[PDB]
Amino acid sequence: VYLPEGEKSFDITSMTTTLPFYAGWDESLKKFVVTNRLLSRRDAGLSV
Amino acid sequence: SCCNEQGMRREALSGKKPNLWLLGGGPRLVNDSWERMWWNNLHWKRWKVPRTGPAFPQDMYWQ
Amino acid sequence: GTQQELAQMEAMELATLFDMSKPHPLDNAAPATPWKGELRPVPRKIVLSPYQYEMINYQRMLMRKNIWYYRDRMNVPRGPCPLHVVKEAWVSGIVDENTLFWGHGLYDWLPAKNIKLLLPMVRTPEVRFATWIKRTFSLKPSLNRIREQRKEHRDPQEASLQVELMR
Repeated sequence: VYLPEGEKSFDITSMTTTLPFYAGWDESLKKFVVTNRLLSRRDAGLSV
Repeated sequence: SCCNEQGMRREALSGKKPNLWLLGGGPRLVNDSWERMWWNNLHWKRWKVPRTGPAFPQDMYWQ
Repeated sequence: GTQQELAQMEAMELATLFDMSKPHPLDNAAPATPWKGELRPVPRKIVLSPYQYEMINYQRMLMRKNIWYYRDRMNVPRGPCPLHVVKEAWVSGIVDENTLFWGHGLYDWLPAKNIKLLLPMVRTPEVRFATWIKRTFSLKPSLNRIREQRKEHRDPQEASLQVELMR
């Protein structure tokens, strides 16, 4: 649209991911690690 | 939480997959609903506010 | 003659004074005295009116059953916190006056010192004495030791949060 935008970054507030952490077995690194990867909401509650 | 942390650390350092001990009990082998399968732990966790906080008002009013 | 023109010009200036997009000649102007970093003088004598007493009593009535929450450095809400849990966390040095808290009477998350009556509730004399002990004899030597042990803490840029924990 031919307007300057290099002085700023278009984001007034930074977008920060908000996900709690927990400790568990990665089974890929085979290490006990703290992460924040939860099961997807498309499968939560439907089956185990 | 402290006991689980220490136990999981000790088990991980020993070369085995750590386990988490649940307050209230383990799961029930059922095929209907997720709440029924984990009813004991959910029952324990649902009493968090009454178990800790006092019933009477915390501050003082009228004085 | 000139008075009417001056009045019209002043009215025109009043019309666009608070238009923050318009630059103004009084911006970044030279102050009457050279600028020196000052601080607001600390009050000494305070006399509360009955209006303030009753307003404080009403606010204490509204918040006597509140349950508070706070946010950590990773922007995650942390625990159901009744008053004694908040006091214990304050004593342990986990939270301070700059932590973001939420209660029943608010709409957003605010710093702890910006909530109306949250610091007077926490700061009982025992809490003050215990937090002073914890700051002076546990956290400060550990901070000194961790600064000395690891060079990743740049000496020119060092935080001073431990110094003001007592308050």
